[PDB]
Amino acid sequence: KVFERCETARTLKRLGMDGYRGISLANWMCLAKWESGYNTRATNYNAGDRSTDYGIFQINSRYWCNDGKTPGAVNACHLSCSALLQDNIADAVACAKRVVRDPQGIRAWVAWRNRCQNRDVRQYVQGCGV
Repeated sequence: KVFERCETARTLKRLGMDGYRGISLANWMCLAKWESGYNTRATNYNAGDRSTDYGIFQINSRYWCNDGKTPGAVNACHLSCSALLQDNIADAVACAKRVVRDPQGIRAWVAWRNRCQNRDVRQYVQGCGV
């Protein structure tokens, strides 16, 4: 599913993301906009280390979800990577919250650092009623 900007913002707010671990909704939005363009079936294969990024947040198979094919990977979210390709994003959000429960927090994603950190992200939630 390819969510519309404001549609993503309310779905994320409803799922308890606004301010989760000090991370604002605009920050989560900027991340999903750059990670997948708000597309839940987005995927990126990393031939360099044979892992795959899944869903709206492009979560990686090496640490967060089990896809059966990543060498010496773990499943810290205790979910099959299939759960991260659903139109319903509850499972992906649960996994993303788990990710930010570690030291780096939202810094976990290099895209966020690249185009969300120290940036004007208000534009992402402007007019969405959140």
